[PDB]
Amino acid sequence: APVNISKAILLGVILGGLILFGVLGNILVILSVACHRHLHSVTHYYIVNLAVADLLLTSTVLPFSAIFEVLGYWAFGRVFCNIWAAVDVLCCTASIMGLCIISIDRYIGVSYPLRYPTIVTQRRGLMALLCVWALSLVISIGPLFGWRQPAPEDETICQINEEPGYVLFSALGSFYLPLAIILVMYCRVYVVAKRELLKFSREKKAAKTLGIVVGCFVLCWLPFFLVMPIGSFFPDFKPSETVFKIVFWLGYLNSCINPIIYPCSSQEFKKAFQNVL
Ligand SMILES: C[C@H](Cc1cc2c(c(C(N)=O)c1)N(CCCO)CC2)NCCOc1ccccc1OCC(F)(F)F
Repeated sequence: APVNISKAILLGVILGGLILFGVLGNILVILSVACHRHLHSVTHYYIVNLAVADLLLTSTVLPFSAIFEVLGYWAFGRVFCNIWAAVDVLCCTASIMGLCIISIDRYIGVSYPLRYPTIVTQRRGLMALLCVWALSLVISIGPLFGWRQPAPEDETICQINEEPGYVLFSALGSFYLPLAIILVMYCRVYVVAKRELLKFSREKKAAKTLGIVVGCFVLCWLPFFLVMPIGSFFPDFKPSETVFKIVFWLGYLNSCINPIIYPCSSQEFKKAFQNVL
């Protein structure tokens, strides 16, 4: 079923423009931190980590996914699809884990604004960063490696694991369990901010910025992680393919958007972006 080139050209151009916007935003978010030595810290390094996760999503996953969508079939080989799926599942996991370890950074930095640089330093936060990378890698490849469904005969048919056994714990350990550690850390941050100086004000401003980021991420991803398990349990209530398309693309455009939040929310990042431009 060769889709008309003219009809799908609009979709292809839209997806390409979104991917380029996300990529440029992600390089900008990293370049602002790197060039400016007035804007480096454990939380800023974690923001750069999230930017790198978005870069991995938008430089190795999006282009291929958009090509697959517009074409409608997987031109490349089986091994290439297997690596692409693993890269996707691990980059999303890396982004969410970065979020959940930014949720602890901004809980420590709000509960103890003055003693904060003592609990976490450039040597202690990096251990957590590497640990979360390792955890994301093992919880991403593991489900794929451990619970792969049999390889399809056709090279142009390569879709996600329909088996509930995988999807259940993959989603749970990739989104829901990391999401609990975010919703509890930010609940504590909010209650602390309400009940509760210059350092405290800066910490609360950074907490609010990262809270906007976390909210956007969670709201955008929740449709997919709520529909796919529901479809797994409830095959009778699986939505239309359009629903799947829109939810996946929302889960991607969230990473595409992520860069915009920093300039619009935090004035410091706004100056950094202006200087870099
Ligand atoms: C799931 C998705 C991959 C994907 C799948 C399919 C596409 C596309 C596309 N738009 O190119 C992308 N289709 C295109 C239409 C064909 O004609 C048909 C099917 N990656 C997002 C992120 O996934 C997880 C990231 C982290 C944890 C769980 C995830 O869930 C995977 C699941 F198996 F659990 F659902």
